Amino acid sequence: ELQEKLIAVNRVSKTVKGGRIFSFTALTVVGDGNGRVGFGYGKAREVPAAIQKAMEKARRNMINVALNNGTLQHPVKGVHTGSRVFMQPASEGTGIIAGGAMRAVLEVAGVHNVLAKAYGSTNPINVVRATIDGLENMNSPEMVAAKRGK
Amino acid sequence: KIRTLQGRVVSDKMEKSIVVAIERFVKHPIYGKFIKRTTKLHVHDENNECGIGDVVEIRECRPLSKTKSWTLVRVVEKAV
Amino acid sequence: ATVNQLVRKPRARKVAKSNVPALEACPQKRGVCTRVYTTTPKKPNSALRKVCRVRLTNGFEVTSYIGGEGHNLQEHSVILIRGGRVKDLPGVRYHTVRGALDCSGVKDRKQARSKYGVKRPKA
Amino acid sequence: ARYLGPKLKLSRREGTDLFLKSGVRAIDTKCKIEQAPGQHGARKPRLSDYGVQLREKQKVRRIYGVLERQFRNYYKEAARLKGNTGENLLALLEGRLDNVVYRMGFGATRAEARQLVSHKAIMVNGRVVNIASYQVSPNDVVSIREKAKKQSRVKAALELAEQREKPTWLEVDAGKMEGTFKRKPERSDLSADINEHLIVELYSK
Amino acid sequence: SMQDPIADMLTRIRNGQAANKAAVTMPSSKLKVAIANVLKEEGFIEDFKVEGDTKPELELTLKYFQGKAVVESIQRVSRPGLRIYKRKDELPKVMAGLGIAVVSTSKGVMTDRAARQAGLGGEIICYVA
RNA sequence: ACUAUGGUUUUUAUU
RNA sequence: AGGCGGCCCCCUGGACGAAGACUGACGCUCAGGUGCGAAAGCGUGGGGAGCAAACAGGAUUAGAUACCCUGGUAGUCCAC
RNA sequence: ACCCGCAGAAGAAGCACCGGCUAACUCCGUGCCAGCAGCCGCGGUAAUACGGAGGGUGCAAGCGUUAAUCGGAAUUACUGGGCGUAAAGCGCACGCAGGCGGUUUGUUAAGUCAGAUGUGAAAUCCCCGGGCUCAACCUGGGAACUGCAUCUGAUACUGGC
RNA sequence: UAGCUAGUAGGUGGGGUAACGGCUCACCUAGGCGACGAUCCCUAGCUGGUCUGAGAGGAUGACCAGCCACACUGGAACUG
Repeated sequence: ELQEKLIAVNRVSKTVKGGRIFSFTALTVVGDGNGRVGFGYGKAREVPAAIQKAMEKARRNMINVALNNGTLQHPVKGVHTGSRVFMQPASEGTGIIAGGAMRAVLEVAGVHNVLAKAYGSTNPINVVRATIDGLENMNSPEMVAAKRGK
Repeated sequence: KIRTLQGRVVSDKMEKSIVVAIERFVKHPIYGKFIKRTTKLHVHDENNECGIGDVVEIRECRPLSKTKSWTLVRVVEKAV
Repeated sequence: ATVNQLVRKPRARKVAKSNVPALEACPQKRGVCTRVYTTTPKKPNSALRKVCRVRLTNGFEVTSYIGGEGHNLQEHSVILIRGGRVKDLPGVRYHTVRGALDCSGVKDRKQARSKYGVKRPKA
Repeated sequence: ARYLGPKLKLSRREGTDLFLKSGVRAIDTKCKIEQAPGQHGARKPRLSDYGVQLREKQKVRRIYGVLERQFRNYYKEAARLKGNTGENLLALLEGRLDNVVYRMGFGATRAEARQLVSHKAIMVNGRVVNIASYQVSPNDVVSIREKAKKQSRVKAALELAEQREKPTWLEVDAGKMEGTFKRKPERSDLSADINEHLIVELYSK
Repeated sequence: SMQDPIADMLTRIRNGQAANKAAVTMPSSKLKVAIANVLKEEGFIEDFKVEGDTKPELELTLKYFQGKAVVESIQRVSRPGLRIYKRKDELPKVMAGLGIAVVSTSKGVMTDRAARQAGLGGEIICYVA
């Protein structure tokens, strides 16, 4: 169907004259509910404005994934500078499992049968960029049936 | 048909006895690579003709002597 | 490790050992008590603290903490000792029990009556 | 184990009616609802977002009168059935004996039905049962002992059950005091206040 | 001199396509030629040729198409220090059906398909996708 | 071709 | 490898190429082992121009224990 | 064991939490003092954190507390960690043995894989006929034990010669 | 815990034992053990099973189906 998720609202130190001033950052995922994923981030002096500046970017660029029979085919890896994410096909509904920097990226793409591990990195804005790599590394069999002989 | 082990002679300094190192090539109890762990055995020999560096085949009885139950059934190859 | 490593020297476990070893894996034991002391307030934490020297049933002699307002503890009282850390004191691992033996209860208590020795002593 | 505390005060914390201890004393007039919970419970929210998913979970527990370790057992016993596990949790809580004895009209409330079960008045397939958590199936015969078939409290609950709108997946006759399931409870005749989205993923932190 | 001839064969193939080269060459062996046979016969390479009698040498002609890379993952799994074996009931799956597996069996270098159609198990030669 | 000695504690996070 | 520099004569390990000829797996890493010293310090003698721990001679300074400044032993050097 | 009946509301409740994380809150006392205990941290007059209240929230013939120990712990890491600054490349060498070893014919068939014959009692995990109301528990039918041993084949790749 | 044995190491004719073996006597021999750890010494019963993870692994062998080994503390074996 159509999922739409907020992953993390975080503080920032923002050290200034007089000590510190109030500031927040937000991370959201929207995409197109099935087959396309899209994300956004934004920063503001109030939470509802940081969430706006995240959501106003969450359709600006979309990443398409090829599926067959409603989902992805094989266990897959994906990386970003300072983050790695690995994914394994498991039980539908009972195999989810994993936080928003992994699970919510697949929820807005129409996948509910895959579990994920970061094995180190936890900062959501840098982990989500490594989940978004694995979706372009996963190969679906239908449109590649002519890439080798016989 | 008898089930028999092979090894290399490491001492022959006894008029009715030899000492043999068995060609035991086995997988480690917790690790996956195959390794040499050659058993050093005391073996009966009443021909007294084979010597150190020879290759031999052995069979099990019966206890034959003190802490010994294995005997020579073939001299497989001579030194060197 | 390579396909040849750990074959000669297998991996050998590191043991951490007990944080409250004087109790010898028991929950609570009797201590006779000999000396009571006071200590300095720890930098920003503005309160003076109270502790005692206690010999146990197994012959170990340890520093026991005294929590709560009011104390009747002295030489050869014979009281009950427990495992309990105080993260505001240096190396304090052992604490005292109010609900047993010679020990007086904590002053002004009326809530959490199962702890603190709120029930009257026998006479 | 059991819960024995006040039952109306549970509505003050939820902000709506749980329909616990039903009677005309708590219907259509003088009901108040919410107003001033506790002594200071109406100052300022707060609550945050974990309180919402906790209070939905506790609403299921308090309606059917089931404890944390048995509610964890129903979350295991429930099946996903290619949809949501919480849906079959609500089907197991509908099929337990004290809720079935309540639906069949032998007692006017889920707690009145539980008192009849533990006080040895109720039978299953011709034998006495005192376990309120007993799971009922199609064609399991629910009936009553003769010295409770006389009891005006049971007759009045069955006489109210014909003056209220009926559960149509089951058959019952007050003239004999006997009933059976004929179908499963259908979600296109039955309704609920419980948000199924907050009971799908439980006990996984 | 050479401590693993097939690690050099697999490196020469895997990196040769990343150097965009038409062909790659090495000392020839009936193991390298049997691996080249199944790679041609399952359509992953274009040709293999041998020249010489006292110094036999192999040349592999790399396969190219409309897309990018014909060989996308070529993983040995079984090595001369630590070998990995498979049995009839559990003959392996590769990238959920995007790839295939190669085994030496008791007869010669073949696909997991040709092995399960004779009832054979054995050592893994490579997983190819 | 220069000076020993003046201890110690602090704030914005909600809609 | 810490190290090796003004310039000779006499011995010497190793790196590298062009064209030919033999061995015929001779490669490659190394448990334990046996080996290679920079400076300081030492054992045994020789030597001592300049310099220089320690130390003395005078200031500087609260002190001077350091900077300043003249001397000077250990050392700097040699065959081992 | 169990059952069939009968007065009489009769004989039967405590204990811990409620600053933030963490759902349940701020008045009276104390005044950086005293007391705290999963962690961040609390308190010098209006303390949701200490001590008490009244009111909630949670467990309930149990409530709170505790010792060792498995999981998470890839936290002695084949599986599955790390080595320029973080904990670690042997200060630098030559080296045997051990490990690895180009390419090929012939052989042995140990290692591997395919197939027989024997066996792993009973209770217990799993499915199920019975018993008891759920179920602990107890029986009756199914069922799992990669191995080892006596045997049979394959020659790909190594080991052996 | 690096060097250690010498009834230790292998034989011949008898003894003993249900049978076996230096278990043992008299005579012949000079061998045996060690990086795959000899020398030397602290703790500890064993299995079916039991707990734990999805596994490797680690914890646990008390529950009762079988075994161990002790019986004031040590010795001997006799009877069977």
